[PDB]
Amino acid sequence: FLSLDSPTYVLYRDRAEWADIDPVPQNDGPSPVVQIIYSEKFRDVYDYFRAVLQRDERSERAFKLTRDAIELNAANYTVWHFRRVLLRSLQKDLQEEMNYITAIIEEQPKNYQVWHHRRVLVEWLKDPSQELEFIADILNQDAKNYHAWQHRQWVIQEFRLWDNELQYVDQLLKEDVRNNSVWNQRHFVISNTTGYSDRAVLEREVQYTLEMIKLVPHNESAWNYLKGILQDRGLSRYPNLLNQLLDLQPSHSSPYLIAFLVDIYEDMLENQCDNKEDILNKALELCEILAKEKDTIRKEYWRYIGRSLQSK
Amino acid sequence: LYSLRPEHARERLQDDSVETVTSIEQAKVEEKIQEVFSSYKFNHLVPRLVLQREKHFHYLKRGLRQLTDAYECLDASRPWLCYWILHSLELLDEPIPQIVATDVCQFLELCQSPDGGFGGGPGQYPHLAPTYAAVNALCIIGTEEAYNVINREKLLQYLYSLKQPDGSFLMHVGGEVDVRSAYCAASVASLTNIITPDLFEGTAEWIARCQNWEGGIGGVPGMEAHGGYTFCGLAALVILKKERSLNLKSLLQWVTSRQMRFEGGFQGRCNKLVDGCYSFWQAGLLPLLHRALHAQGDPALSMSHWMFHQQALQEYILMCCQCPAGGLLDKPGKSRDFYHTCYCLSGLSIAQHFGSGAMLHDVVMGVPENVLQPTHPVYNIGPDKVIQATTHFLQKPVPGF
Ligand SMILES: Cn1cncc1CN(Cc1cccc(C#N)c1)c1ccc(C#N)c(-c2cccc3ccccc23)c1
Ligand SMILES: CC(C)CCCC(C)CCCC(C)C[C@@H](O)P(=O)(O)O
Ligand SMILES: [Zn+2]
Repeated sequence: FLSLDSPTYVLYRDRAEWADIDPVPQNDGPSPVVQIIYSEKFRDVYDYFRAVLQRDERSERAFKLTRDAIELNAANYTVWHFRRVLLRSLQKDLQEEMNYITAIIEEQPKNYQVWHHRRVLVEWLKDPSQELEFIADILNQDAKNYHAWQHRQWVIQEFRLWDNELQYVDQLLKEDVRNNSVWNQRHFVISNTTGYSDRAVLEREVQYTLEMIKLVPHNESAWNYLKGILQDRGLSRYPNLLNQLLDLQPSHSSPYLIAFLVDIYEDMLENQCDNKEDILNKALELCEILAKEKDTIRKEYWRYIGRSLQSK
Repeated sequence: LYSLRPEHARERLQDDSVETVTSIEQAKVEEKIQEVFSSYKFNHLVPRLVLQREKHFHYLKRGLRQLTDAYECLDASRPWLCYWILHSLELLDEPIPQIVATDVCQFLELCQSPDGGFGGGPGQYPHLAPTYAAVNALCIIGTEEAYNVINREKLLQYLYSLKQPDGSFLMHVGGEVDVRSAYCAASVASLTNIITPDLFEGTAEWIARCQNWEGGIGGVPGMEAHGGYTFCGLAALVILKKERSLNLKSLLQWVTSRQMRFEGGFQGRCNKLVDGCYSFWQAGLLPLLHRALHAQGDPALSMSHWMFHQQALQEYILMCCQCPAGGLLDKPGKSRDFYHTCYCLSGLSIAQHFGSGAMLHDVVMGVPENVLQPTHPVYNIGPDKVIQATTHFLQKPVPGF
């Protein structure tokens, strides 16, 4: 009704329609701590919120007030709550509200209440029709907004909207193959639709992954993915693995190739294999290289793997 | 210094020539960091890593009393500011005047809800975050008074009020759900000794479902592995004594991969940037993982170090996350705040102190005055405060009903 930002915006204390109420001030105790020095504005709006809340005045004017209170500190979950009460009580047009929250999110895509608030609305309306488009927009401004992705996964699961997400994933991966969120999303999707048991799928997936690897050999995501879909069933069940991997030694090498090999070797040992002795040696040598030369930042770990590799 | 060395310059980013928004940003930080590293060579001084303890102390000392309107954005996390500050000091081995502590006690009391738990400030609905903070705070103080502020009987009620059938908890009535809640609950419940037999029924299983293909743990099952959530998970499991509910192996490989080979610090998510705070959220997992593994009799475990470059991390923090005026920070360029102050320091300490039964190989970078007081890898408060608290509440009966 009156923008927090209008040059013509104003103190509630100062308002004609807000004179029947006495502004309840914050009570931080006689001897404050971590006490914030609020702007006359911030204090104004909240002193009044304290009151309306305290009275539990479920009025239109209160409603409009939480808006101001939220803009002042969108992280204030209490206000976010009372607002939801007003929404139900005053019986407010929710789609209208959807738009509101939509704009707020655009503004603080990293706030926790805003996203939850939206999920509540969607729930209330049982209408996911706008979600995937909205989210995409936000992920369009920050392809890695944890909340957005989280929100998206909820909409997809709850309303079973799996059909075009892989396509989406492929789109984003084309934009930044290093986007771990997408790789994850990719796993989320396939594992909830077809699963990785499907030979064809499995093969498709690795093939693809082996590509991205053999394309950006120092991109760790691809590696963790390939390892991810594989390692749940045993790398060692995968013969050519070692080989093709072995081929990339001079052509697409990184500590990742080595770590992976060390990983294969591990499984090839868990399952027992001829030449194991040698295998163990080859493995231990890699451990040292990674530890001593190739990836020393985690030398503690790499040597620990060398020691474990000793007992088991 | 490990970082100032010439071969360390090979740990620089391999763009593969395929530049994406990610490469770009990473590369960006790397340069900003390089600069800080080469700070010494250009100026011709011997590098001397020092923790601006006094400057930090004056910063903290001040904030514990009042903050600028720049802090309005936190008006709902006051107990947190308490904790952060009250811990940093704690780590800095600084004093907590018997009067200031009281005020804190008194303030938190005002934050405490009649329904149990704590709110972000006086009159706010209870929330697990502030609750976790409040408690830790009170503990850090550790006095009959502080402890007596906590209404155990009500705490339980509250805790139960948020408990979900699938084992998770809400952060607050009508609130969201994610691992944070689990850790929050577990931490406060255990410390105060209010854990009933069914309180955390199935919680361990819920947390376990959060561990994904990355080996890491996410906010809720299905989500990307994340440092902040991973700590909550693990820590939570350690408290319930069920770490084994996870695949610790892959967990280990994930966290360890989170340390930046060139920067020395940690990243919250694969292919994300370094961030001081993760000095704790990520690095703290190792001490937790040590116990765990050692717990299932792991022989290959070190008796002197954590499974991460303690050196590098100390360097990063010391060289890159310290604010001249006082306070620590995300990374160079980023502003200072008590959150990062609280966690950079927490990370430092983690990096400076090792243990493993009776072993004690501390590693203090630069000026020995840089060493900090020790902190508990689960609660993130002085191990002595932890012990002190649990035992005090131990002599109280779990609120059975
Ligand atoms: C951008 N960035 C890079 N590194 C961190 C950030 C963001 N930032 C710092 C933050 C936010 C608000 C105030 C302070 C302070 N002091 C610090 C964040 C981001 C996410 C979370 C989460 N979850 C938190 C957070 C964690 C634990 C307790 C909290 C209590 C109150 C508020 C936030 C808290 C802080
Ligand atoms: C007990 C606790 C409140 C623990 C909180 C631990 C955390 C730092 C959690 C981080 C929350 C999230 C989702 C952060 C992400 O936005 P980002 O990775 O961008 O920092
Ligand atoms: Zn941070």
